[PDB]
Amino acid sequence: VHLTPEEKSAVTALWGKVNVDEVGGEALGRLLVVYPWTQRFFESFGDLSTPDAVMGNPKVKAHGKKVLGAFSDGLAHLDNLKGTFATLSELHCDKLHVDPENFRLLGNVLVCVLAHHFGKEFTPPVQAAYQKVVAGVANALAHKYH
Amino acid sequence: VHLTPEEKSAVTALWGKVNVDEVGGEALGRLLVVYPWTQRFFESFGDLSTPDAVMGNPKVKAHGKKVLGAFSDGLAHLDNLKGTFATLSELHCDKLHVDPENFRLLGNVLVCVLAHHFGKEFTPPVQAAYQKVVAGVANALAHKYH
Amino acid sequence: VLSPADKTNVKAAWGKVGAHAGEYGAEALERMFLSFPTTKTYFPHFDLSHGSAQVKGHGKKVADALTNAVAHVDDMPNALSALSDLHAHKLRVDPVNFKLLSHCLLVTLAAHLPAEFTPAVHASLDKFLASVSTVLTSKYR
Amino acid sequence: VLSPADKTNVKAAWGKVGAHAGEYGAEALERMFLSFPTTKTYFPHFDLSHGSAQVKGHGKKVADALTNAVAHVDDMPNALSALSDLHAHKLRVDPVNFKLLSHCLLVTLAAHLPAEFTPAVHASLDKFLASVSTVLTSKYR
Ligand code: HEM
Ligand code: HEM
Ligand code: HEM
Ligand code: HEM
Repeated sequence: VHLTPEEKSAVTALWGKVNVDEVGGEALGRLLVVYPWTQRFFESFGDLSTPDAVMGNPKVKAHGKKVLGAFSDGLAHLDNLKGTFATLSELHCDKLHVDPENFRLLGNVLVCVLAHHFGKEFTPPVQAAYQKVVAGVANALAHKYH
Repeated sequence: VHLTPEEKSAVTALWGKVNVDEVGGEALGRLLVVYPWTQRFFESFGDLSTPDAVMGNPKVKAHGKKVLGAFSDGLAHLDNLKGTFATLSELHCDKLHVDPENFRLLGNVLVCVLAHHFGKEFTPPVQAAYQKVVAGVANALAHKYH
Repeated sequence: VLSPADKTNVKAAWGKVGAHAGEYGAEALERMFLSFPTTKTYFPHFDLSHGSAQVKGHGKKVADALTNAVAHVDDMPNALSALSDLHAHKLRVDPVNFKLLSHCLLVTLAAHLPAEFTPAVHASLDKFLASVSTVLTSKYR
Repeated sequence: VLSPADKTNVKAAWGKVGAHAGEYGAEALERMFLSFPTTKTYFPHFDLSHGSAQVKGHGKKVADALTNAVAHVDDMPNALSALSDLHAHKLRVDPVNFKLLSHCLLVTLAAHLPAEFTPAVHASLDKFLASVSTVLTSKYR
């Protein structure tokens, strides 16, 4: 995607402060709470029946960390998100059967989580930059669907 | 975009049968009838109070013709819609203030119109090809928004 | 909200659809899978080739539910209650996909009902399919 | 459909907003104009620069309508009737944009209520903004 260098540096700076494991578990958990139909993909995971059960579920935390880890790795290749995520794009289509609309929902939940975590540091311009990135990542992950 | 040659030849072939002026009038008027908030740009145009008034309004027919003629000319440059529509994109953002969601609404009404006009010749594969074209045009017209 | 005139329009058009309802239901599904491939992620267990019995069968089921809602247009919440529970608790289709199937059903109707698909009826049918979509997504959260 | 728990969650959260409601409404608009630039097409007559009185003023109106919606959460359609007329017949904002402002409001609340913005509260607020959005677009067609 195309970021101005001041958007790029906004995204980079904030991300050096993110505990990926913790933010990842939060983001995934919140997705499954706020948009519960997304639980469709995780019935192997245990008890997802109340907010407290989802947030404390260890398989949610583990997977949350896996997903934001791969997400991290794409921040390192912001100039070619499609090529970075082609393999995972094909996996989520052909093996996992995940509607790419779910990528958009998680992008927006992640922005919520960053705002909740960083408070007033997550200013409108920083949000704008992150919104372009998560749209980019969602797009990159949906690119090999057929 | 990216159409296969079979897809390109299917779009081209049906379009050769289109009366651009009539389809233009029909699609713009049905836009304004099915999604009445699109009427917001057009109060210079007179009586828009009923379906019949809209479909019969000569200003609406003239605008439709002008919009679809640009569309038609774009079908010759499917390899580069963004370049073809770059100035019109600028114009629709900076001067006309048209929310690009209207382009998507128009593209879906255009598809319904072709289906009504062509009946069974508008097959599923041909619809699919036109969906790609109409999303590509909408994208191209939205590309220079800021 | 569907106005009474909308209800008259939907009844009249669907009346014409009559006995083709299931064939039209299958065609709208096939239109959807080709135009919007992401929707195929909800049918990985179907043979989605053209004319498959699974698609024809599902087309008929879709069409009967629509027929039930036109019959009970004044009471669609109660009429579709079973189907809203099924989509909210079991199938869990993201709401965005209801818009895509609605578009393809409108396209199918337009292609088959040249005389009845007027601007006003198009408007009424789009609004009807939006209400069905809203009732089927009602209980999602 | 807002459960009693959702209502409790929303009155609590909006309660802690209290007097900053106006300031948060302006921030939510600013967030929306920078993150989703297509939304600026509805405000060609405003100065959208950071700190603009026009945005602050509009933010205060948005916020006060939400405050009114929270007070009347069991009877939102009537409380917001004139604003649904306004958006439907005069402003004519495309319904997609409601979702964009609603996300920006959630972001703003997240950024200012570190402790109140629990997962459960987040879910109830998102349902509540969706319900407001539905009422405000009720009369569009
Ligand atoms: C930010 C976007 C996302 C990225 C970077 C991402 C990345 C990944 C990676 C790294 C794996 C492991 C694959 C392997 O083991 O070979 C995975 C698996 C998976 N993801 Fe995604 N993912 C994303 C979003 C989502 C969303 C939103 C959903 C659905 C709500 C989802 C559903 C799944 C499921 C079902 C698995 C399989 C887990 C298992 O084996 O049980 N992912 N993803
Ligand atoms: C296929 C999609 C579209 C294309 C190709 C298109 C193309 C055009 C063209 C060629 C013009 C004339 C530009 C000039 O004056 O130099 C124009 C003007 C305009 N268009 Fe678009 N347009 C499209 C969609 C829309 C939609 C959906 C709306 C709003 C509902 C819209 C609203 C306008 C307005 C209000 C003007 C000004 C008309 C005038 O001043 O007489 N356009 N467009
Ligand atoms: C106009 C809205 C729709 C109607 C009226 C509708 C109606 C139905 C009905 C009648 C069933 C059969 C339930 C039974 O066996 O008792 C069903 C099943 C199902 N629907 Fe929906 N549907 C709609 C939209 C969608 C959409 C948008 C999708 C996904 C893109 C979808 C995916 C499914 C799936 C996966 C099943 C299960 C089929 C199977 O396992 O055989 N539906 N629907
Ligand atoms: C939570 C959803 C929203 C609420 C509660 C809301 C509320 C309001 C209120 C109270 C007014 C002032 C009415 C008056 O002058 O008496 C207004 C005006 C307006 N709204 Fe909405 N609105 C919402 C969403 C939106 C969205 C999403 C857009 C566009 C992206 C929008 C665009 C406008 C515009 C253009 C005006 C006129 C501003 C002016 O000229 O002063 N509104 N809104």
